[PDB]
Amino acid sequence: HFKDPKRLYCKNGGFFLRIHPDGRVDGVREKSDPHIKLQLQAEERGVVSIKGVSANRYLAMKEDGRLLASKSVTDECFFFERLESNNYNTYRSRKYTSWYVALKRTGQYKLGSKTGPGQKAILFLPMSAK
Amino acid sequence: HFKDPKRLYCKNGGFFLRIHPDGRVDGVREKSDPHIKLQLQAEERGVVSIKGVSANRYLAMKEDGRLLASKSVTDECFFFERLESNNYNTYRSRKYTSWYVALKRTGQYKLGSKTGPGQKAILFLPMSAK
Amino acid sequence: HFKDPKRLYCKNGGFFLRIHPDGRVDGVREKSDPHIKLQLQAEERGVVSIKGVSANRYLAMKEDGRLLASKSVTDECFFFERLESNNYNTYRSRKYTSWYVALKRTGQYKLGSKTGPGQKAILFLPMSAK
Amino acid sequence: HFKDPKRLYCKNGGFFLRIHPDGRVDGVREKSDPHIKLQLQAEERGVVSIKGVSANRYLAMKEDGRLLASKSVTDECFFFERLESNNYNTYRSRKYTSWYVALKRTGQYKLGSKTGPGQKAILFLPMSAK
Amino acid sequence: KRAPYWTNTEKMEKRLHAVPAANTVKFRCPAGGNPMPTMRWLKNGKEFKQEHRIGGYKVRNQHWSLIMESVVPSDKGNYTCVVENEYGSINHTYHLDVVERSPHRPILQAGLPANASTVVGGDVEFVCKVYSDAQPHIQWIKHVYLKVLKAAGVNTTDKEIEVLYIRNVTFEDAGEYTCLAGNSIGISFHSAWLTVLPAP
Amino acid sequence: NKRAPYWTNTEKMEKRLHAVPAANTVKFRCPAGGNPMPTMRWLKNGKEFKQEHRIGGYKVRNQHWSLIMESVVPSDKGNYTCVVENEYGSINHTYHLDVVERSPHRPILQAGLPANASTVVGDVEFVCKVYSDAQPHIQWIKHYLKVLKAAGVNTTDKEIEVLYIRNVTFEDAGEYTCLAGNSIGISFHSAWLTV
Amino acid sequence: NKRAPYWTNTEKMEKRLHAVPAANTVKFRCPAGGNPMPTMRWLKNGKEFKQEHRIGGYKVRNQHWSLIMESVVPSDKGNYTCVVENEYGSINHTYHLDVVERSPHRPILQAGLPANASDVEFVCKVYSDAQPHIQWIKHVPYLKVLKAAGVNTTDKEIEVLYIRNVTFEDAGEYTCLAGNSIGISFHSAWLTVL
Amino acid sequence: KRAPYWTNTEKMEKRLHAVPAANTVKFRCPAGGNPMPTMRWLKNGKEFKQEHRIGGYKVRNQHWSLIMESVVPSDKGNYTCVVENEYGSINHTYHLDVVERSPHRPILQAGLPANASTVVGGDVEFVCKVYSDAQPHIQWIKHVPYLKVLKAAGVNTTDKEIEVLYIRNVTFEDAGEYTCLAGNSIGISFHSAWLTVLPAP
Repeated sequence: HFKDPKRLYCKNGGFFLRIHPDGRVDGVREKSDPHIKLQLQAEERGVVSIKGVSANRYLAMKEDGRLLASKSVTDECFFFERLESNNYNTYRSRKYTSWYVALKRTGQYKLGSKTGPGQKAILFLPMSAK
Repeated sequence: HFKDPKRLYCKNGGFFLRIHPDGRVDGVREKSDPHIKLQLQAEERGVVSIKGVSANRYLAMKEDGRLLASKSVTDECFFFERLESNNYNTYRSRKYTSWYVALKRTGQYKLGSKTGPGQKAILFLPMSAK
Repeated sequence: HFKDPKRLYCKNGGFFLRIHPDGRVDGVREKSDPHIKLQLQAEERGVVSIKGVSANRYLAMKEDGRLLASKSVTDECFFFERLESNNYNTYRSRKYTSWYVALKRTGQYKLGSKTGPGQKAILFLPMSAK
Repeated sequence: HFKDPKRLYCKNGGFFLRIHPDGRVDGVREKSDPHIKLQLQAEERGVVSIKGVSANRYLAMKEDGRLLASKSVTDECFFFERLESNNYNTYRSRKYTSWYVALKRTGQYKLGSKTGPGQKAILFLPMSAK
Repeated sequence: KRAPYWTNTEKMEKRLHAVPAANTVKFRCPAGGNPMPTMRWLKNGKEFKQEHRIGGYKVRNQHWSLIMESVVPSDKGNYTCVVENEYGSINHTYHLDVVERSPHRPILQAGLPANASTVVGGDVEFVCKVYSDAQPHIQWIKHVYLKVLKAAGVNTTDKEIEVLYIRNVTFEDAGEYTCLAGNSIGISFHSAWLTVLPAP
Repeated sequence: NKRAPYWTNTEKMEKRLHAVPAANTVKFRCPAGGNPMPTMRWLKNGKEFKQEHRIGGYKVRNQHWSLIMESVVPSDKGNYTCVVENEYGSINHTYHLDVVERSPHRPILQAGLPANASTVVGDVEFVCKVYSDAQPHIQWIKHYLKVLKAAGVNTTDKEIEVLYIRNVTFEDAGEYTCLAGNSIGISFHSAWLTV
Repeated sequence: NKRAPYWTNTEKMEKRLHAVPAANTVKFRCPAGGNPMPTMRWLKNGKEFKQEHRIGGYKVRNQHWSLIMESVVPSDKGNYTCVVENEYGSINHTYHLDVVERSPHRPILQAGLPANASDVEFVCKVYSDAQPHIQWIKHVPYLKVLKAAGVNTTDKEIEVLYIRNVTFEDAGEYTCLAGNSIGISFHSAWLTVL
Repeated sequence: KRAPYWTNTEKMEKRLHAVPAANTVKFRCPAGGNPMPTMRWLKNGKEFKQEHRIGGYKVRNQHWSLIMESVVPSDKGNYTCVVENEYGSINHTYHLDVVERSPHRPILQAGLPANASTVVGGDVEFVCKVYSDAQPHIQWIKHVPYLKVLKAAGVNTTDKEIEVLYIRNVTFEDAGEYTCLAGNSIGISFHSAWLTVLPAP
């Protein structure tokens, strides 16, 4: 069901996208973490906003390519959602149209400026929030 | 099964692509016609040749955009096959990369030079040869 | 082979530098003309003299920038030869150090005083005399 | 391949330019040293930055003409690269436009202020990083 | 005053409607007449009732149309519109066919090809089983850096492309073999290993 | 020197949970060293993993200390353990596998919804039921089009599938459409309001 | 208003022979007019020109009535014909292409020449694209020019140095030096007088 | 009377001689001794013969040198000088490496980038393939001559992904001529392609 919250699993390292109460963004492997339960919502065809249920904040990508979670919705909080031929999802900034939401093998996010269409760091698999 | 012969039904008017023994190409509504049974075969990824089983000839598009069926395979007998978002198939010439195989509301083929991506004349639905 | 005679093809219009028996200098497109077979010879590092084999005369540039072919060698018959980054050759007067051997789009030579380093009229391609 | 890392061999004494983890710069003869593997990258036409792969630092020339390797890229980390007529390469500071990257017969770098276009200390030959 | 008549035969010329599963289908029979004729729709020559299909159907008298949403294979059949008034009755018949599409890259059977082993001089085979809607292109590759052993096409039909034979094997033949299948959507491939042993 | 088994590359073993889309190939690895050369065995849910345990079985490449399963399906979900041993020791590691089915289709709506409605001069509703893998965007349109309501941050999916119209006027009569779209395509069903 | 095809700019078509250096891009044009709009086809040596006829194929911009070939090589040499037509006529024009490889290196000499000697001669073999200047020098660095190329000493016989009735004074190092605008190269040999 | 000895170690300190192809190479081992010691040169520890390379080599006893003209990649190896007399024998070893240089401006693969066509809202890419000895600088340009730089190589945009340009969700405004331009100290090269954007249904 599309309206149900989800966890976003990153193929790179197997980390779940996490949004902390104070707005920090990273990844973690513990499926039990309460800060990985996310709520996606379409703003227009193929474009979504990603909100951390616990932190009550919205994922966003800044001008320098850094990721953070905002209390209020801004134009840096919307991403083109695409189901790739490999069956994984990608999230591309509608503002900075060349950068992708991504995680590093370490578990720390990856600068949007360092992302590309063929990278393993931009591939996510939406999963149920149990 | 992809290896089985098929009929190519055109959304425009509902005609089945037909390849006559003498090499003429048109469309007809009679599902019983022995010259609508076709055999598709991939030459390379996403590229196919279309052969009329009865006529024992290969579909081809000439330089002027006319359609005909050749006894022997030439570079004008290969087409990019694509499943469109609307769930219909399209066949685009690998040689004259802007023209599509298409039929007119009359049942006569349509000059490749007069075809376009949004036209109803280029939409086909592969069907079982019974 | 550097010691072999050559034709000097001008990029401007595609004319072959021609040296007439009476000393006149112009360009022509007929590769068969017997007066375009030239003999280059270095006098010192990077400096050459250009002699019309048939006319038995040496190319020269006068004080007013006019081109002509002399029976005997003078100080106006030597040119700095340079292979430009674009892979064409240029011939600059060792006497009047700012003027280049050049041909006009019409086929008539171009006054040395009206030449410049970025012009198409000064670019030549040495070719075999068959 | 230009994208591949390289060793920069100095004709003067035959030392490979070395960039230590702590930022010191010198030369060494041992082709096995892990700190001679460098990565060149063009910033603009004919201008490059030179980075020690191991040290993860960028070569730079200070105002007094001393050489060192910085953690972060600054305006003192860019050099004009030129292939000389002798077929060796030279690296000239884009900031202090008269000084060259160079090594002394001893294996220690040479102050940029003491370098010149005809010296043996500024001639380098790019070689494969095996 | 006049009997019923079609006001737009152009929109009725397409008799056979073949459409992809899950789409909406609309049949029309624009008519005129005085008094205004009534309209009724039949499925396979009999009254078409709402309970005849999941979700029933919709009719817009103003447009003389019959609408069926999210069609499925079982909707295949004949649909007839009957229009009439005191001076006449006329009908027209449409034929509906539904085709299920699969927008996936080629799918291969798990376990194939299978690893194989033999002594120098023996014979071996590698089997592959492919499924795809969009025409797939199959080829066999040896990992040497790749080397194409065989590939589908006009001169190498799909009838025998799924099996690769290798006779009188040498130690050089040992290695990883891959069956690779691709269509316009994507690529899929399964690999197996060939082990060649000494030969007494 | 003679020694018990040991992992030769823990980096490639850190990812414990392997969540993958259905139809893909999965590969688990447990690079090991030891003298003598240790043997390797794989367990599924703590028990011997046999070829007949799944359609098409599995493949093992001892040279790479790997277990390979092609074309995974939901039923493959579970734990996979590698056990490595020799005369001086025995060690193991466990991976968890999860399979997710992806659906590359445009949004699909339930047939019959919304349904036609008839009122008078005082309430009505139009319901819509959508299904989609890729996040769908839903809006309600009145037929020249006029957007009555559209999904977004300020109008969540929780209540976007039902359209309420109270104290209707004759002007409200007309065709209403529920339109759903995702990156692949668009779908829509319409109903009529009679006043 | 209805008319057969015709060239709209013969000026840009006058240059029939296109001689260009290897690795450059070449563009042929045949600006045309006509009603209805005429079609265009390009032939290589009088036959259909196909993409597989050269590495990387070619590009055609109908809007500019042009044929484009990037990074040309010697094998591209030949004739290229543009054929333009409609229901009222057909016309064509032919271009000839020639490619020349340029070598931006200083003069290169054959290894082993000149050779040591113990009448005598010293031979030298030079290769160069840019015209090279050759001279023979004796090491007496104190140097002495024995002979040098020029109008009065042609390249035909400049590569061989003859020394007759030698004296003990002739013994020494002889050098063949070749230079062009890019650089200088030289090989030396020794003369031993017993 | 004494065993052989080097008379100038300074000129022998440079052990590795890496030189560009086509150059002349000279190895020296200035020696002294009484009686005058003899000199022999070895290639990879074995007698070096004239037929071991095209054009052989030259030796000037007076300068204790070995000379090889117009070197090529195959000349790579070790060259040892052995000097001796009745009271001793000493040796020194040099290592030779040859590198071929290419003084040309950047060269691009014919046919790339390739023309592309798509419907409004589609995705597209332009590929470029560059070759160069001197470090090349690559950038992608859109012709809007009024030019607009879409992407350029540098420390923040490495060469690893600079040869491919991606453009998603294209608009009619994106239509036009795209150029991959590569330049080095010697010169500039560039290939262009056209993007055609068609209307939606």
